[PDB]
Amino acid sequence: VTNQLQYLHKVVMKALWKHQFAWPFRQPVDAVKLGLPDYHKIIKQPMDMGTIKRRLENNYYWAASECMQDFNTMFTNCYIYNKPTDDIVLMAQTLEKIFLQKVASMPQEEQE
Amino acid sequence: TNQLQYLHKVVMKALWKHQFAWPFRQPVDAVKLGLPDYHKIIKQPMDMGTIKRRLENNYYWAASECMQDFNTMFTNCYIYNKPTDDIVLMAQTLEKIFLQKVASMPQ
Ligand SMILES: CC(=O)N1c2ccccc2CC[C@@H]1C
Ligand SMILES: CC(=O)N1c2ccccc2CC[C@@H]1C
Repeated sequence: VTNQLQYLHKVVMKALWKHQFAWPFRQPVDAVKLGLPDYHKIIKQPMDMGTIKRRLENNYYWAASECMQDFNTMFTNCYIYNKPTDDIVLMAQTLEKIFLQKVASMPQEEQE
Repeated sequence: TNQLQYLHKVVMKALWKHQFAWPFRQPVDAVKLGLPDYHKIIKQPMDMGTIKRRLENNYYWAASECMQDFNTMFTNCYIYNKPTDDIVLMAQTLEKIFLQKVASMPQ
């Protein structure tokens, strides 16, 4: 438990989890359900806000930057795999802007 | 602001001198690269040279605005290029550093 991780849980995750574009991101991409047999050939580290939220709730992370990298991986996976014109990309872009806006006000020094 | 000074002198300086940074220091030249669909796909081009100039001319009102530009630069890369292109790996490496440095930005 640190100040920055607390910020990431109470402010960042909170804002993103409840967002109207969040639903595709709340649980891992299900390649069988979506009919996407190449998903795991292209994305090697899948990530989603369910996993991140669980990690925050279970004090999995040692540094804020580790949680931040998971958010970033989640978004990057989306941009890499999907077509440029897919709606999911716009949804990801919207959530990521909120992520960055919030991260701009995160406590600067990690103190346990 | 203090934050924009940090993005200029600590964050951008670190990214700029990185060994994977050269493709990102100026706008994508679609003519020179022979990529006639680049601008049909990427509608908001961005690069660190534009960001640096914006930091130097007091263009940004807040740190958040400048962070969005970095993000757009990286997202453009992921969206346009093939998943297996080296440039994607290069962007990912630089993006990690960006976020690492951003976490220590003055509040
Ligand atoms: C989050 C994501 O990238 N996807 C996703 C995840 C859940 C629901 C729909 C979609 C659209 C396709 C794509 C594989
Ligand atoms: C930065 C970037 O995305 N590109 C770029 C920019 C400069 C030099 C090479 C490359 C590889 C293709 C791609 C269009």
